[PDB]
Order: sequence, then structure tokens, then C-alpha cells
Amino acid sequence: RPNSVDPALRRPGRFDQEVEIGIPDVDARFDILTKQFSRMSSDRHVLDSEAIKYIASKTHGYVGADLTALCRESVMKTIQRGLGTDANIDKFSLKVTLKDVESAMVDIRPSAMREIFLEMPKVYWSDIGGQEELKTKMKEMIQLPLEASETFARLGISAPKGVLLYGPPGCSKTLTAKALATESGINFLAVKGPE
Amino acid sequence: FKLPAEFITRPHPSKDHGKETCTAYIHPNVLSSLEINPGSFCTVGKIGENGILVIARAGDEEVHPVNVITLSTTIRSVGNLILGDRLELKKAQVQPPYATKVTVGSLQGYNILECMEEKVIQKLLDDSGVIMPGMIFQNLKTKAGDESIDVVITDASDDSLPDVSQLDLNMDDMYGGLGSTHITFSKETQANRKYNLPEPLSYAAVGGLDKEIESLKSAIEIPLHQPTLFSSFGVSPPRGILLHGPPGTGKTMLLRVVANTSNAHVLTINGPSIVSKYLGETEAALRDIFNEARKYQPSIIFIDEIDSIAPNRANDDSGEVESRVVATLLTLMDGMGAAGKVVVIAATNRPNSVDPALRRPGRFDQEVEIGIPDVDARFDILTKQFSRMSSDRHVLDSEAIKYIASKTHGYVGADLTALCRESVMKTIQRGLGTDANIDKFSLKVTLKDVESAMVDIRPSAMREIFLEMPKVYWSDIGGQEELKTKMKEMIQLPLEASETFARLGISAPKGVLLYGPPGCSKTLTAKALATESGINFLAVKGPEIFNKYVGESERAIREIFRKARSAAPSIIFFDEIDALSPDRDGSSTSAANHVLTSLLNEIDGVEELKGVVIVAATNRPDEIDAALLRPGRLDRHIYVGPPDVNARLEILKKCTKKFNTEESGVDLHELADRTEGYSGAEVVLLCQEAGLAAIMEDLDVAKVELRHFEKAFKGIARGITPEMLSYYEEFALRS
Ligand SMILES: Nc1ncnc2c1ncn2[C@@H]1O[C@H](COP(=O)(O)OP(=O)(O)OP(=O)(O)O)[C@@H](O)[C@H]1O
Ligand SMILES: Nc1ncnc2c1ncn2[C@@H]1O[C@H](COP(=O)(O)OP(=O)(O)O)[C@@H](O)[C@H]1O
Repeated sequence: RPNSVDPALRRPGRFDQEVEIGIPDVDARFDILTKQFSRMSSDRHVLDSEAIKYIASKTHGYVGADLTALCRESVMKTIQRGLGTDANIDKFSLKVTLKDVESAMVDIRPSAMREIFLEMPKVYWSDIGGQEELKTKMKEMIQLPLEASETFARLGISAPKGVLLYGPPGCSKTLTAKALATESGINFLAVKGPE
Repeated sequence: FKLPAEFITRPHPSKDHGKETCTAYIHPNVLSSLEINPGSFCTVGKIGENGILVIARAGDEEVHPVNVITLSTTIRSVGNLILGDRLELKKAQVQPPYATKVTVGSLQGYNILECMEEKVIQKLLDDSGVIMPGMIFQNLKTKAGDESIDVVITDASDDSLPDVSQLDLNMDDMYGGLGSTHITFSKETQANRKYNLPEPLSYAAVGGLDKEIESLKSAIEIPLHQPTLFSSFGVSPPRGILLHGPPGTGKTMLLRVVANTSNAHVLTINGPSIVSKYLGETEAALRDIFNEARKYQPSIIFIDEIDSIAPNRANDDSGEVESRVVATLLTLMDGMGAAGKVVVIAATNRPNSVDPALRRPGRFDQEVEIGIPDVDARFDILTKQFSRMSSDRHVLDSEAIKYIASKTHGYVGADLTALCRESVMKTIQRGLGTDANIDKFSLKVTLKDVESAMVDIRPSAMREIFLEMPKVYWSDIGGQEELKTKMKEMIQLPLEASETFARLGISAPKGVLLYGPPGCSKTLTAKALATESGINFLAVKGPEIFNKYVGESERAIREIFRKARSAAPSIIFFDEIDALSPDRDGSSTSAANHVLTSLLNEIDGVEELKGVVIVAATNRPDEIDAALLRPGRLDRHIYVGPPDVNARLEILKKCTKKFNTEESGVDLHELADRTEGYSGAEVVLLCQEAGLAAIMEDLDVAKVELRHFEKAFKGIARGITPEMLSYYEEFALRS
């Protein structure tokens, strides 16, 4: 945490260079899982890539450190399910499956739920709920700046940079931000009032 | 100039025959420093327990390191000398006088060894030294039918002049080839209780957590016994194992059991003695301990009270012991080796107080959870204990054990052991007082002393609780089944469908609210919920958490919530939440707002509490803050109005049960019909005040008259107006 560090250290004159590392997104998690599978080699597992995307999607707030522990506990679950059932049968045939991974992600209980910044929430347009006019308007004002910043700079008008939403406390006021974050693929900041 | 200080035991390598009793592989420098002939006896101090196990000595071949010493598995089992202990050396004592009888016990066998006997005596005493009270050897090869046999030789019939020698070792001079002293095989004797030998803790001694202990044993056995198989995967085996639970569950006992039952090296810490004033001394000691740990491949690490050794840095950064020790232990346990075979067992009373850096999937992914024993576990513990001191000293049938277990539902294994000890000592005291020095075998153990024992000892929680044993039951209360059908399912959801919630992901809202008019049955409903649940109940009320000091309310809230979390899945109840619910109305202080925000965050904020269930009771739910009156938390609302005709009749009959109905002159229905607009508390008080009116005449009476009831009705007021009932109804309509 740079905040706990003395601000004298965080001086541009000396410590100008800064590198920011965030929690992996869906693509980074998929790449990490594929690299781990390649490292542990195909002779010890039978998996397909669609299951890798499914696992990456199912992990929203998971950190990169959690994936290795999940793989290790899945290995333990497979070893136990082989031993205690088949009375010390050969482990080569059992290799790696999906049920152990599912049990591992159920019982892992990660401690990364509490955070001030969530990176790339996953929700698709086939899951959200809203009205057509709101979706069209949000598409219009997300496609205006990111695709016409140079045009606005040439015209010297910039972008409104302000959108206000008000409605019933049911839905279509909070999940819309997550939908926009998932669709646009741009960094998303969520701030809670009482927090 | 070597100056040896402390020594560590080790099993004898290569097996075979060799010495097997007096190996004592020690560098010749230590032999010369002790000024004693190497071809003589040696001693192992082992700190305390005088007797020092005087065994003969032998020299090594100059490669055996000075620090480590070999005591052989036979002596290790004889004296319960576990691996990693500290030992001291001193001059030998006087030579043993002689051996008189020596008698075998035929451990865990049906005896009848004559077919496979083959002159066991030569096999027993083909060795130098050999302390008579202890010989434990492998079966080796005995005729056909292989199998395994062990012998108990603890019992002895001789005495030695010095009281220091605890096991009174004896010399050997008999005859054997490849006749004794009046034979040695007689009876299947167990370990002798006269000398009070330290009984090894068997793996079957602990019970009621068979699934948990089996999972822990497998999780610690698969890395050690299968290191290559796990290393083939390339994911590497973790070293951290977390043990936690309520106090008195016996986690230290199971740690001792697994240490004794494992032949691999075990290491444990002796508490805060490692912590010292010098900053570098503790680091050097930890580094040396870790070095000795991974120097030998099979090693077990035992950690106790990790919460005190490694407190949370955020909670209190007092200094000295701080996050630096957490970091150094994490670095030490991160990379001792690639595959290796190392497991670390950490026991903590409060997992929350532990540093969250320790509680991470990268270092402590595997956790073991221990809860309060249930009826079956307590019954198993009691049966094990009774088998432990044998039926020769007590008589108790299975139904009696089940009844005792059912009566003591809030106890723990430590509580049961203390109950047995207090029952034994009270029985001894009663026998001494009454029977005038009778043999203790005749009186043995009965039921009355044990019942008085659980009556007197009281549960170790030392907090006020109904416990459902001496308090109101379901038969004593007559109400409406409509709310009962709801609450039974509502509180059977979490206790019975935790796996269903985990699999489906629906989980539990954990929010239930009960609103009732003053004088109605609201606390009665809470008591009924607690009774039917059969789980520990915490009696918490609104103003109780409030205090004059600023911030004390938050401390009390955190205390009660971490107590409820560690008190198994239960229900937390607030008697009067109306004292803190309204903040906008009445100009509440900042403390009330802070408490409301804290409880809002605790119920369904940032974290979810699967174990406990939150139930709240308010005198008036219309002034509650809109933040709490939100769907998802405390959403369920039950009107639970005044008792109807049948409930009022049942309540009157229960009150009249102490009286006599035949001579009362009432039909138990006219009174209920007349008393229809009164509150439940007023209805209950009506019977008592009418009884007072009846006894007004001549103190103690046996007859009640209608004039007394009329005077009772005239002299009291309901105190309930239709306006508040209409307001309560409007609360239901508006929601
Ligand atoms: N379930 C049980 N069955 C039989 N005896 C038990 C049980 N639980 C406790 N005991 C007895 O109580 C003693 C206390 O156990 P132990 O020292 O392991 O306690 P603990 O819960 O780990 O707590 P602490 O570390 O404070 O001692 C045991 O040595 C044993 O004699
Ligand atoms: N049938 C009954 N027998 C004995 N006591 C009762 C009975 N019904 C209710 N009570 C008592 O009346 C009290 C009800 O409190 P209640 O009036 O609901 O509080 P509030 O006024 O905050 O709503 C309980 O504490 C309970 O002990």
C-alpha cells in the first residue's frame, strides 16, 4: 500500500517511475489458467478450453494467487475421491476433471470480496434488464466520446462528461453500470455512498 | 570445549539387530567430557520425571552429529520419548540389584501364544541392557500365519532402594540358547497402574469428530507418504494447516494424539518463551528451528496460540512483536524446499484475531473446523470414557449414558471429563462421610452423584441462559400453529439445508422480524423459537449494549457477534430494538447512528454471516429507520396478534392447572370470553390477582368464588386502546 509508505518516498523528483498492478480480468485469468495447464502438462489432465473460459467467467473477484490454490485443492479433492473410493487405484486414469474444480471454487471462500475497486465485472446483454430507450441513449453517449474525441477537440466542444440516473430502487440503475463496464471494456470505478 | 547443552532423539537406523536397546550414538568428545567409560551406562534427562532412563552407551563412527542422539523405538515407546524433545546427560546411577519375576501381558491379543511361543525368552533377552518394565518389539517372524503381536511387560514385583528411579531398571542374568525364574507367562495384564506410567494417547481416544479427524489425517498423510506423486503434478504441497474451534474442544489433545501416533519427527513451540527483548535473538531462534526442521525430510511442525504469537497488525501495532515476525515466518514456510514433506499445525481459539496475512489461500489454503459436540458425539465421548476406566469401577447402562448426554447438551468433552472427575470425588467424599472407611469398590458410581454433579458444576459459559432444561417448554405455552409452521421451516432451513444453499447459491436471507402490540406474545415467541431450535441462545436486549462511554457499545456489539459466530450456527435475538432503531425521530445522539450503521454493515453489508440468524423484536416498528426496513434483511413480518379463543383457553387452563377446575365454579370458557380485550400479560396477571382476591379471606384457601373474579375484573384495566391497534394494522397495510 503506497498510502502507508512515507509520502516523502512518493516524490516525483526521485521516485518518478510508477507501475500499477491490478486484479486480473477474464482474459488475464484465462491466460494464467492456460499457462498453468501447459506447465503441468497434458499427460496429467483431460480438460477443454471452453471449461477454461467457464472457470474464468465464474471467477469475478478472484485474484491470481487464488487460482493456484484452487488448482492445488482440486488436486487434493481428486486424490481423495480416488483413494477413499477405489482403494488406492492408479491416479493416472483419474487425472484432472471439472467436478473437483467446481467443489474447489465452492469451498475456497476467498477473502478478496471486500475492496474499493472492482475490475471488469462480467454481465452480458443477455442477462441485463432495462428499456430500449435507455440502452440506446447509453450506447449513444458511450460511442460519442470514445470514437469522436479528436472531432470534439477539433471543434473545441469536448464531451458532456455527466450522466444522472434516477429511478425505482428495484433494478436498472445499478446493474447498468456493470453492463456498461462489461460491454465497453473500459476501466470502471464504482463508489459506494456510505462506504 | 564443545560444551554440549541440549540433545535431540532419533530412531535407530538400518533396523537389523545391532544394539537396538543401548545404541546411544554420541560423539566421543561428549563421552570424554562426561568422564564416563563409553562401555557403561548413560542417562537422558528429558527435563523432569526423575529416573532419567539409565541405559547403556555405545560409540559412533565419527559421522553422527553431536546434537542428535539415538534412543531406539523400543525405549521411545517405553518412555513416550517423542521426537524433537530436549535431553540432558549426567553420570549413571547405582547398578540394578536383580530381577525377580517379570511377567508378560500379551497386549491387544487373545494370548494362547504357546504354538508361536518358540522360547520368547531368548528373543526378549538376547540384548544388552533391557529395562524389565519396558519391552516393545516388532513381531518379526513367529512360525506360520505371520500376523503381528506385541507384549506388555509393565507389571513388576520388585523394589529398589532409590526413589529417583521411576522404572526401577533391573539387571539380567539367566540362560538361553539361540531355566528362567519360575516362568514369565501369566495372565493378560494391562499397563501397571501402581507406578503411574504415562499412557500413550491412542488414535481412538478422541472421537465424535471421526470425519474431521479422518480428513485431517489424510490431508497430512498424503504429502508426507506420497511426496513424489504430488510433485509429479508440479503444484507443490502446502505446509500450513489451520486448526480452530471453541475452547475445551480438545484440539491440543488431538495434536498430541497425532504427534504420538506418527513415527516422523515432530516439533512444537513452548509458547511465548521464544519472544525475547533482543530483536535478533528471536529471529535467530526461529531460523535455527526451521533449519533443524527441514534438515530431516520427515518433520511435523506444531504451533499453539498463533493468535497471541502473531496478532493482527491492523488491530494493534503495539510493537516488538509485530508484522515483522509474521513476515519472517511466512518467508520461512514459503520456500524450505520444492516438494519436501512438511506440515505445520496451528491452533487458535479466535480465527478472527489471527493476522489475515496468515489466513490466505497462498499459505493456509487447508483449514480444519471443529465445532461443539452434538448429542451423538457427547454420547460417544461418555462411552469411550467409561470404557477407559472400565466397568469394574462403575455400572452404567446405555440408556443411562444416553440420558446423561441428553441432559448435558450444552457441554463439551472437557466439560464431560470435569463432570466425571467431580462425580468421582463427590462419590469418594460421600463414601468417606457415610460408610465410615468402606472399600471403594462396593459403592462404585451411581446416578444421583452424577446428576448432582451436572447440577452443581453449571455450564462453563458462565453467562445467563435459559438452556431449555429448567425453563418453559412447548407444552406450557398454548398459541397459534400458523406462526409455528412458519418458524419451524424458517429455522430448519439453515440447520438442515446448508449444503443445498451452497450448491444452489440461493443461500439464506437471514432476516426475520417480529412486531407485536405491548402486552402480547413477542418475547414468548422468541422463547418458543429458542426452545424448538435446541441451540445455545444469547439473551441480548437493546439498551444492554448501550453504555455511557463512547465506543463501548461498538465493543459490546463486536464481542457478542464474535461470540455468536464461535457459538455454532445459532440465532441472535434483540428483546427491544426500538431503543436504537429511531435516529431521525427524537434527535438521537451520534452513538445511536454509529451503532445503527455498524449493525447495518454487520447484517448484510460487505460480509455475509451464514452461521448466525438475526431476529429482531421492536415495541413499535413504525419509527424504525428506512435503512433497516429494506427487503432482504428483516423482511419477514408476522402480525402475531393477541391469543385467540383456544390459545386463551389453554393459557387459562395451564394457570388453573395449579388450582382445581371442579371446585372453581367456572367452565374455563366464560372467563376467556369475558376477558377478550385484555393483553396476554394482563390475562396472565388476571389469574394471579384473582387468586389473591380469593386468598384475601383467610390466607391459605382451597376455594375460589365468582365474587372474587368479579372484583378482580372490576379492579383492573386493560390499558390497551383501539388507536394503537389501528396504527399497528396501518403498519401492516402500508407494507
Ligand atoms: N472430547 C473429549 N473426550 C475426552 N476427554 C476430553 C475431551 N475433550 C477434553 N477432554 C479432556 O480434557 C483435557 C483438555 O484437553 P485439551 O488440553 O486438548 O484442551 P483444548 O480444548 O485443546 O484447550 P487448551 O489448549 O486450553 O488446553 C484432555 O486432556 C482430556 O483429558
Ligand atoms: N402465556 C404466558 N405465560 C406466561 N408469561 C407470558 C405469557 N404470554 C406472555 N408472557 C410474558 O409477557 C411478556 C411479553 O412481552 P411484550 O408485551 O411482547 O413486550 P413488548 O411490550 O415490548 O411487546 C413476555 O416477557 C412473557 O414473559
